[PDB]
This record gives sequence, C-alpha cells and structure tokens, in this order.
Amino acid sequence: RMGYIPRYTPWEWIAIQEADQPLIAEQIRQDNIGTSYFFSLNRYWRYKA
Amino acid sequence: ERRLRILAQHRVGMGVLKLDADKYEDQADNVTFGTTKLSELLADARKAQLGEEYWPSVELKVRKPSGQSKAHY
Amino acid sequence: YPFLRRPHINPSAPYFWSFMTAKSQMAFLPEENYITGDWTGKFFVSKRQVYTLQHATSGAKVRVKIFEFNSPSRWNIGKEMNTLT
Amino acid sequence: NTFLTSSVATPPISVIRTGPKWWAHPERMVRQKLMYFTLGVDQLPLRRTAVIQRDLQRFHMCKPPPRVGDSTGYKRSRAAQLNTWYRRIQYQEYHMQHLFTRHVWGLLRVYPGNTTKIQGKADDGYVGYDSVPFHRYNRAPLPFPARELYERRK
Amino acid sequence: RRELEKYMPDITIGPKALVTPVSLMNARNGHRVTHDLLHSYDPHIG
Amino acid sequence: VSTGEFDHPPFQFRQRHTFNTTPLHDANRFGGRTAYLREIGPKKQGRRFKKDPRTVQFNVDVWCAQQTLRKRWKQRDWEVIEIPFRLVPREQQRVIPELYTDIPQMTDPARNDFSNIRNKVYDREELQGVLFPAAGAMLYPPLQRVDKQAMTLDKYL
Amino acid sequence: FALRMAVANALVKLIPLTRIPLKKSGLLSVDRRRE
Amino acid sequence: GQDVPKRHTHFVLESRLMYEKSFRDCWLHSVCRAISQLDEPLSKTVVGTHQKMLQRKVTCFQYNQYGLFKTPYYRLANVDRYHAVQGVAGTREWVPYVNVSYWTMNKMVRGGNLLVHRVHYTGWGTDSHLKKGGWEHRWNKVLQRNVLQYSRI
RNA sequence: AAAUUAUAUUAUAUUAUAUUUAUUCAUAUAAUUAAUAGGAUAAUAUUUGUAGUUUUUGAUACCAUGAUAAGGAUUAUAAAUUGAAAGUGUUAAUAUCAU
Repeated sequence: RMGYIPRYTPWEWIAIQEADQPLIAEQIRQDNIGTSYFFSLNRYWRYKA
Repeated sequence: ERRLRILAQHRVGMGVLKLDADKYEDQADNVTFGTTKLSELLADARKAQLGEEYWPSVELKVRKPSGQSKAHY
Repeated sequence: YPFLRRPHINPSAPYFWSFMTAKSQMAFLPEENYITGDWTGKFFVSKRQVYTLQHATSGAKVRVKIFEFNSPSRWNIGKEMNTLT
Repeated sequence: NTFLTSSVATPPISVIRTGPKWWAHPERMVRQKLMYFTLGVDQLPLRRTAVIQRDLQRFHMCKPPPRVGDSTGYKRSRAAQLNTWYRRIQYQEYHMQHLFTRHVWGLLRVYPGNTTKIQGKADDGYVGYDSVPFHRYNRAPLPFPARELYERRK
Repeated sequence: RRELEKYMPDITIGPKALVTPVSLMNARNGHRVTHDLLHSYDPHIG
Repeated sequence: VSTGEFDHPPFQFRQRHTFNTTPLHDANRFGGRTAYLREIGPKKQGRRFKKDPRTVQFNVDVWCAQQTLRKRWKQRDWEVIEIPFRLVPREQQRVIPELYTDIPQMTDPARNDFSNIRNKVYDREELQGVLFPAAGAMLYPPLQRVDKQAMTLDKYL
Repeated sequence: FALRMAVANALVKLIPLTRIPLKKSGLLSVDRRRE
Repeated sequence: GQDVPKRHTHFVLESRLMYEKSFRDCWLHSVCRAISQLDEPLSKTVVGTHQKMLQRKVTCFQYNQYGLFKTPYYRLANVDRYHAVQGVAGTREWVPYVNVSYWTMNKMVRGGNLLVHRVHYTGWGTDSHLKKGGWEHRWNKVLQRNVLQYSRI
C-alpha cells in the first residue's frame, strides 16, 4: 500500500474514543413534573438563576 | 386567536407563536421563564371567551367624506 | 482617525451655558465638586469641577492643574474650570 | 433662477471636451430644444450639434490605425479640416444657448447669477448678494437690498 | 481637607457604601467591594 | 422607483460654481437643509461635525425619511376607526394577522377579489348605520352610483 | 446595457436563429469594466 | 529575547484589570446613572418627594464609590500583547480579530503562525455583504445575527 | 519633421494683517518589581497569609544586503468566441553597522 490513510475512522477507534470520555448527566433532559412557577427562579444565591 | 395575535405582535409569525427566552444564563431557567410567559400570554388571550367586550376591535380604514358629501359643505 | 476619539482632548455669548457644559440643568454637579470619602487633601482639583457660590464666598484655596484662582467673582458661578482658563 | 452665487468662467473648448457628460448630455440637449421650440425657432445649430456627436460617440472607442507615412500632408490636413469644422458648429451652439437663455430670462423676470449680463436689463454684470461687498470688476459699492431689474407687479 | 471642605461639601457615607450585598454578587460579576483594586474572596491569594 | 437624490456628495477640493459643478454646501441642495451644516467663510465641537461623512450622511438620511413620511401621510384620504367584530363587513370577519407576520393576504379569492386587506379603504357613507347610530338623521347623503347598463353618451346613444 | 444584454439573451433562448444578427450587432457581448 | 519586556506585560495586565473592573462596575454605574438622571416618575408607588429623595440618595451613593469604572471602552482598546507598538483603533494601524497592531500582524503573517488568505488589495475579499454594502452592511449583518433574529420575550 | 510616446479632469495655497484652536515644543512629574494552591449530587486527610529570598527585567555593532534607471527577442494569414493576449535574456551609478 505504502501511504494508505483512511478517509473513514474505523469502528474500533470510534469505540475507543467513546469509551474514554464520560457523559454529562444533564444531557438526558428528562422532565415529568412541570415547571416550578414560584421557586425555581428564587433558589439559593450560589446556584441562583 | 385574534387577541393572541394582537397581544403577541411580532412573536407570532406564519401561524406559529415563537418565544425566544434569553433572560437567564442557564437554559433550564430560560425554559421555565418561557413556559411562564407562554402561560401568561395564553391566560390573557383566553379572555375573549368571557364576552364580546374582550373581543378585539377591527381596525377599518374609514375614508374621509367624499366629494359628493363635500359638495354639500 | 475616527470622529472625536482623540485621547488628548472660548468666549461665546449666546452659547454660554451650552458650550463644553452639561446638556441639562436638571443634572447634578460632577464627582470632583464633592468629597468622596476620607481624604488627606488634594494637591489640585480636576478641570471638571463647577465653580459654585462657595468658591468665591469662602476662598480658601483653588488649585487647578499651574492655576491659582485668587480673584473671586460671581460671573464664574455655574461654569466648569475649562472655559475659566 | 436659484443660482445667485459668484461663478467661474470656462473656455468653450473645455465645455465641448466633456462630450456626453455635460455638453452633449441627452437630457440637457432635449430641454434646450424645448426652449427653441417654444419661441417658434428652428433648432438647426442644435440639430447640427446632435448629429455630429451622435456619430462621434459611435466610434470613440475605436483605436486609430498607425499611419506608415505620406509624401504630402493632404489626408492628415483633411482629417484636421473636418475636426476644426466640427468645433465651430459646436461653438455656434455654445453661443446660441447663452444667447437665447439670457433673452428668455429677461422675459420671464428671472434674476441671473453674479456678474451675468442680460442685454435688455443689465448691460453690466448683474451682482446681487455677493460675499465681496462691492462690485468685483466695476469697483462700485453694492446697495442694500439687491438691484431690481424688473417691475414689481407679477 | 479642612480648608477644602468649605467650597466643596462632604458626602461621606462610609465604607458600608463600598461593600454591596451578597444578593448583588452575580450582577457585579461575583464582586462585592467597589475598590480601585480588585478583591478576590479566596484565602490563597488573600 | 424614485430619481431624487439620496446620497451626499463626497469630500474633495473646494468646488466652484462652474458648469457641471455645484459647491459642496449650496442652498439648492436638499431644499437648503445644508444651511445648518455650511460654513460661509472660504469651537472644534462645532467645526468637526460639518466635515464628517457619517454625520452628514445620517442627516440627509433623516431628511429623506422626513420627506418619505410626509409623502406617505399626504397620501392618506382615510383614518383608522376601531369598529367591533359584529358590525364589520364580511371581508373583515376573518383572522387578520399583524403586519409582516404572514404572506400579504388577499381580500377574497373565492369572490374574485385579489387585493390586500391592509390597503382596503371603506367609504364613510356606507357605514353611517355603524358609525352614527345616535344621530338618526342621515348626516351624510347616499352616494349616487351611475347605472352601468344605462344607454349614455359612452355607449353611442 | 445590462438590460439590453438580458433581453438579447432571452430572445436567443426563445428563438435560436436570432443569435445570427444579435451576435453580429455585439448585443450578446460582455465587456469587463469596473469602477 | 525573550517574549516581551516585563513593563509591557505589566501594561497589558493593567489593561486586563481595567477590563475586569469595567465588568465589575458597568451594571452598577448604569443603574445609578439611569435612576439619578431620570425626570419622569419611576413608578406609581414612588412619586413626588420620594422620587427626588431617592435620586439624591442614589447620587450620593454613586459619588461615594472611589474607583468606580466609568471609563469608556474605546479609550484603551488598542493595547497590543506581543509588542509595545501602540496603534489606533479605527485606522489601518490595528486589526480587530487577533487584536494586534499592523506590525505584529505582518510579523505573524510572515512567520506563518496564522492561517490567513491573501486577497487583492483593492477588492472586497469574498464576503457578499462586504462586496454589497461595505463595512456598515457587515456591521448591520452582525447586528442582525446577534440580536434582531430573536423575538424578545 | 513623420510615428505619437503625451495621462488627462478641476480646485486650492501663503503675516491681508491681527486673533481662538488639533499636533509639535518648553518647564513642572507621577508610576516600581517577584510563585502555586483542586469545594454539591465523589466511601470519610479541616487546609492553606503555607512552603520564596542575596528573585527576572543587562551584550545596538561598521560583513560580502538591497533598491534605481537603461536597452532584447516570440506569437497573430481565424469573422468564430462573453472574451484573438501572454510568457522568456544583458550594463552603468547609489548602497551594505547583527557573536
């Protein structure tokens, strides 16, 4: 071959690059209650809106 | 629908009410504020079901009196 | 060079209160016409301090960066130190 | 006329050298024809000027061929004979425009610019509200208000 | 200052007017003190 | 399409009143509105703004906007009266969107009326039962409309 | 000039033999002059 | 060497501290200026003597802040970080994206550090808005992308 | 004494003669130093004025650079195309501050 560079990254290399980095838990964005109309914008000052 | 179109002038466009919430730094507080504003706009627009005094007035471009009417002046 | 963006920044009778002065009379005097906090004394005052009645009334010391105002009068009252020099 | 400022005179060769820009501008040449057509006057030096410059603009982008050499100066002098012939017709329309416009402005009670002569009213150059307080070439002080060349009742 | 206070009146609230409350921290990019120098609230710099 | 002047002439050598050349500040330009921005002679805050290009371009944009506004308001032979939904005619009994919200709405494509509802102007004499119920004396006379089928001078009779 | 070139190209596209005089008059020809 | 003398590093760090003090003080100074310089009533609740007393009190609060950053941004927005040459914002002696002078931009072009594409020096590059209307039209297009495409809530 | 290389376009200028201002210049000045430090949803270290003191800002030279002007040759045997335009060589004077 002598100079072969792939134009598609192989499935093993994609799997290794996926298996090394964690997930963000807020990416799931699940919601079943509703919006807190009174409290969510008036929470504690360090974590406030 | 008429009261919702008048109360949300440029936020309604092509049959779709769109609200761009940019108030808070986080998107969760932004979607909370957007849900609150959508519910407030809906509750204000629902007043047309109470009576005809909440039906918004049609704005007619009524002409000036014509030359046939101005001839009697 | 852009318009009126130079970092290093005249008698007129009908434009006396409107030339190099504040636009409105409703606004208050600037920060140099008042004492901010605990001071040991300033060697000179800024050029944007408005000459008030108490400048010509008391007359302790007027040092502008120099400039010594030892001739008090009432024709200077209501005007900053720019056009007085 | 609303142009009452002091003006700068130009030689007539510099006017005609503008060509299609100002001298033979087609919008300007049309409204010169409406002045002559209103007075019952044939537009013959203006039609002579337009027919010349219509064909002059047609070949004005062509490059002249190199002349390899002539024994006598006859084809070069003929090309120069017609060239100075075209300037003299355009000199006549340059005078015909300035003649009739100053004559119409005396009829319509139109006050001209500074140092401009109207043959019926102001034999000298009429000056009104100049920056110089005196007459520039008559050396006379100007009165206040400006000189009235016509009567009052419109 | 004692001769400067005649023509120039004194408005001295004190150091309480230089320290904004904790509820105004995020409006002022995290700060509370309005000094000429910046003030970090960590002990390692402090 | 309009052929009036919009831009300001640029800054160059001081022009003279010659052929094809007007001075940079003349009373003929912009209705004489350059009289505010001119210097008659052939204080820095009152001299620098007369020579800035963005300032004079903003000023002539303001003046052209004033001209556009007065010509759009001189076109108006009408006025807007807030009429309730019940007494309005049949073409306005629909949901009319706001300006620049939807496609420009035709008046009635079913009744072969293809025209913008926002440009519709109704006569005052046809709405006297709506605008004036308290008078009861018919303050405006009825509009005489010509008989289109009558044999007149237009139809060679 | 641009309007003339557009109308001439439309006439060439509609009737093809119209290209025989219209190219000879130089109406289908583009000059490259900028400011 | 080595990178730049340390007095210039001190100068760039003082410019960064001035930017940080601007971020610290701008909201407070803007609220104080907008309360203290208003003649219309603030609310139905606060009118008359209460409004004038509140404006005098917020003016006393605004004047008592020693070190409040009221300096505009364009007065010291021409500081270069690699070299000590001072340019002018608005002229060709300054480039806005990489925020260096013309000399430093030429050295980083000739050094190969940046990835920049050369275009003809009398054209408008490649941007269709820039070829269309110039600097003001791309200015308005950046405004239209940043703000005016959002329906405010 | 021909071929045309030629740009060409229009405007301005001064102690008339004195006055204010943007920059320039005079003479008074303020500003000074050094280095890291992880904090909710984590199976257990309480912690940070602590480890730094005689901290770094200190080599503008006589190298053999490079710009200026000037002369050479090749291609059009087509009426088509939006568009018949592009590459290749020699001498004088000036000049050369990096162990």
